[PDB]
Amino acid sequence: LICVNENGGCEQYCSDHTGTKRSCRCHEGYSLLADGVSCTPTVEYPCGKIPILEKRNA
Amino acid sequence: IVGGKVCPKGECPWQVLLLVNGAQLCGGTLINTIWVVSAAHCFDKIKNWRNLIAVLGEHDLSEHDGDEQSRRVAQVIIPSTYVPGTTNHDIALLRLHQPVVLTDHVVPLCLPERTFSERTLAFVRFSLVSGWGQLLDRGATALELMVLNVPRLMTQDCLQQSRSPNITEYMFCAGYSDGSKDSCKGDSGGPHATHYRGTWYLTGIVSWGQGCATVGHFGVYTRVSQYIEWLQKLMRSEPRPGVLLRAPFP
Ligand SMILES: CCOc1ccc(F)c([C@@H](Nc2ccc3c(N)nccc3c2)C(=O)N2CCC[C@@H]2c2ccccc2)c1
Ligand SMILES: [Ca+2]
Ligand SMILES: [Cl-]
Ligand SMILES: [Cl-]
Ligand SMILES: [Cl-]
Repeated sequence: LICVNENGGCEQYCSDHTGTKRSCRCHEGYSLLADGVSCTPTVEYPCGKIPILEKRNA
Repeated sequence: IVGGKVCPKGECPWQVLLLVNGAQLCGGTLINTIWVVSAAHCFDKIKNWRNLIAVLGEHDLSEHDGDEQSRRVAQVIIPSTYVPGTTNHDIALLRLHQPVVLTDHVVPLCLPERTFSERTLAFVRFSLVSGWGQLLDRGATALELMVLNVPRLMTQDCLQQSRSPNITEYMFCAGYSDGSKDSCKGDSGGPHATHYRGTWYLTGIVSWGQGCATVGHFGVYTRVSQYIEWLQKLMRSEPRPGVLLRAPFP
């Protein structure tokens, strides 16, 4: 996996590393799940999420 | 915004309204509790830097509903490369005097990493632009916050499809050449927000164009990906006396 294709499979941010290595990362207010790709909020009002819609779909 | 719709209250929670002596100046985008991104050109005619107010949680300008939060603008930071009265480098970073309180109605838009924005977000076709600008060319501005979905063009395609400033590497075109749908003057500074896998990001700033939803012309937006490292560095800096700060770019 390389970050230039399909975002390296990362939900958010992607770093290429020496090897066939890739590390996904998350914005502040999120944490990376054990899948190594997904980001889940760690705070009530993470950036880029619309609370009245997140609660509409909870 | 021409040819959009009302943004349902709370669905554009990063939108900022900038006021000068109570009068609508421009939009902006909240990216953290104390930081707002707007357009440099918003500030070309400011005389008293101390009467600039940012409002978060605004929706209907005709009423107070208690979700609004107003703050003084403590710092307006503009890239050294921006020249007043011209189009390039049209970005400003505003430091609020006190943080906003995040609520259902006040939420920052994520400022993406450069690589992510360049490699991924730049290829998401549609993105939302919003503001309280003119609903028509030569028309009244909106009382409720408006929002429009606009498709982004590669600049080579914008130049081909358009028919006067260059579109530089610090800009991108988005919208429609058929005169139906655009952002306009009074939306300047507001967000061009891009969704990717469940989260929204800041990709552009309403910057310039011809007229407003003018046939043959697309909206032009500051390419925020060019400024991520500039912004991040400034957000780690101590405030300096005096509202306006010109900061080296790159
Ligand atoms: C970099 C700004 O450059 C320019 C150039 C021309 C120009 F019309 C604008 C105006 N902004 C926009 C933004 C988006 C537009 C779009 N999507 N479609 C069509 C037109 C649009 C116009 C603007 O702010 N003006 C115009 C009248 C005084 C005021 C001003 C302009 C400059 C400085 C201060 C105030 C900015
Ligand atoms: Ca209101
Ligand atoms: Cl939480
Ligand atoms: Cl410093
Ligand atoms: Cl000052």
